Amino acid sequence: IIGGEFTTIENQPWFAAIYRRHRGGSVTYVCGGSLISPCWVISATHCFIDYPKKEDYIVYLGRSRLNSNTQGEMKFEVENLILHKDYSADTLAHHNDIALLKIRSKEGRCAQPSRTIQTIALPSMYNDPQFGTSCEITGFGKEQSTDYLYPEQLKMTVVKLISHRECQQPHYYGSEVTTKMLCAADPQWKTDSCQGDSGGPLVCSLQGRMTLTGIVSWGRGCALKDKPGVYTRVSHFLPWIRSHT
Ligand SMILES: *C(=O)c1ccc(NC(=N)N)cc1
Repeated sequence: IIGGEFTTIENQPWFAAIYRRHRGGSVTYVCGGSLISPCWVISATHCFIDYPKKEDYIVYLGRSRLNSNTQGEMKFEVENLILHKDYSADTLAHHNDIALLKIRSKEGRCAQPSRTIQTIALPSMYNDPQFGTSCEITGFGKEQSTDYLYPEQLKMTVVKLISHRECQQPHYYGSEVTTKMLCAADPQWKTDSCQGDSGGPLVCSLQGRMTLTGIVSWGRGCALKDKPGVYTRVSHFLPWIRSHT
């Protein structure tokens, strides 16, 4: 997250921290995700595509810090890693950038809700807020494009939804953005998602309910003028989510 503020898991209790075990046993942070039911985390296929083996991954719920345990956190194996078979990626745009992780603890349990572990509602089909709506994004990604390190503390920021029309413009992304993507950005381009935030949630309030409108997916750089963050338009993937859960 470029700009924004530090937070704890109490303020995004559906947020999933997904890590990969390297051959040799070392564990590095991969991507965010969102708990959509006790046994299901939703994330981005791009996060997993190079290392598609479910056994290499660890999912935490209730976790506020990158490399330190949060009190109350729960640790899961991935019992099913479902990538989108229509996934495609060019130099920038990621298409069908959506992934499902069925989670299972060593004791064979799904998430148990708590002050720090809750599910997020999916949108109603094709039901998205209007352009200019303020939404939140959460993650452990870079605080600056030039950073090497990821922050140790979870971050959140607010971005505003951009129309398909505005996002299609020349000096934006042209035809790189489709109706199955949502663009969001700051009016001053001062806050954004960045490397390590992908897979993570874009949450909007829809008819007074906190809703997973988006999945952090792609962008040209981070917090660049005329280069908004691009999100998987969750409301356009309900049949795929339904058929895989
Ligand atoms: C994901 O890791 C990801 C998503 C989006 C960006 N870029 C922007 N939001 N501009 C970088 C990395």
